Amino acid sequence: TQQPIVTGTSVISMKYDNGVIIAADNLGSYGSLLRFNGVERLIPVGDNTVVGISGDISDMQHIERLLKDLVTENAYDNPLADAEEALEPSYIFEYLATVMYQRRSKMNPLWNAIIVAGVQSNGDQFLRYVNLLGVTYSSPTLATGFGAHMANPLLRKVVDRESDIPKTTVQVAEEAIVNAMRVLYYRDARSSRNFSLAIIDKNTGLTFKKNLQVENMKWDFAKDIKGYGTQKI
Amino acid sequence: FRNNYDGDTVTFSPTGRLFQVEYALEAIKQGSVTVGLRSNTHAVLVALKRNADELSSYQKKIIKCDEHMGLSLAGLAPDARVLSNYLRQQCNYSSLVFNRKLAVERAGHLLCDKAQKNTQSYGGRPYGVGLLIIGYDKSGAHLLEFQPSGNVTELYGTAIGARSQGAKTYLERTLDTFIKIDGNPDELIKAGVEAISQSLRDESLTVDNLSIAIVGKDTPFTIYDGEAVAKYI
Repeated sequence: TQQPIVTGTSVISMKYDNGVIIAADNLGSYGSLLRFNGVERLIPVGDNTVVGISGDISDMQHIERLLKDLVTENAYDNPLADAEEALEPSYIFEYLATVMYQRRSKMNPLWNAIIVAGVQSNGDQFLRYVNLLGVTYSSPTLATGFGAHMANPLLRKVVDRESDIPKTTVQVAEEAIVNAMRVLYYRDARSSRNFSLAIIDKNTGLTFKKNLQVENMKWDFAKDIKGYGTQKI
Repeated sequence: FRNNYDGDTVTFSPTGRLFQVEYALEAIKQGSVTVGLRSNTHAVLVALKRNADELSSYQKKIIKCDEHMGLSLAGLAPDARVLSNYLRQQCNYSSLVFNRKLAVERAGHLLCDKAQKNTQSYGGRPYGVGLLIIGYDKSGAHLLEFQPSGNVTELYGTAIGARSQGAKTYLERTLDTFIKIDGNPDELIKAGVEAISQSLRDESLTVDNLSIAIVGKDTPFTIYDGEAVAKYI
């Protein structure tokens, strides 16, 4: 049993007609102190999977190392490591889910919430969540922490059920996610303006975008708000 | 000579041989014949079950390791049980932890390694059984030949056991033919029974004497015995 020290906030994601999108800001908080700003919380594995992690950062770094080892190991005595026997997004998730549940069962968890986003070899979209309790689930949209409360409602207005997936384009989807990131920056006190976003398309492959920023924010109306009730000036 | 260097597996002979291992191999030759061959869509196992008395059964020579893998044995039955059990666990581990079916080539590597340990350490003994492993994975049909020395080889077809050389030359001849028997199991099996009959001498394959197993594209490893093999005699 432990307690998280350096933490990463929300990880939001969703799937569209040809793939999945996943994003996460670049902050590493230390309680109320916004301590680190160059933190990458999106972990690409191969070119068909991206693992987004929130929660304890030291544990994230540990999971990172676990992931690199998976890749190294899978290549051992594997002439098809970059083909028929390359790591599938579903293998990566099952592995992490197994570790997460084993660790919680030993009462020594990896204090994280994880979303594995990717595209299977047959083209199918893959989006599944696993957390420190070993709990797992799938939905057209997935978000951790604060994003679960504010991002899911927005992303679900785009893809409210399975049938909405084939009707959603990368443009529409990426737009939703980028809007959600801005909302989170407005109401989440542990968020950052800078974030990374990744797209995994069954045709265009893995596109990883770094150093994005929340733009087009509305603050002007703030000048009109004075006092907390009766004050006029 | 030999007598002074064959008291255990931890002793090299003056010419670099390992007699205990060689003697183990001799147990395979004494074993009943079994044949394995594959096309690009299926893999087949044909094994001649040997009986003790005419009041006894014809010992099973094929064990299923998973829905997509299985093998045939020649030699010490108990050792085959130990090795297949190990293979069943390895297949199982792959599914539970990675939600991935074990690659036939990976299984071969695992068996080689498990057998090798029993040839370099004092107190143990080499396995006294030969195995033919067939399976259908993410790279198609596969056939493997396992020897107690720890040597595992991938082939289009082969045979082990007494008079196995018969079936082997036949397959090394029929090669170009059967390797193209795609989409037609009955043909592949018939070709398997034709290779095996090339190692007969004593009797002729009967109904409670023939054992066949197949796996492929849309066929989970299944075993046919008795009446089920009647249409091939």
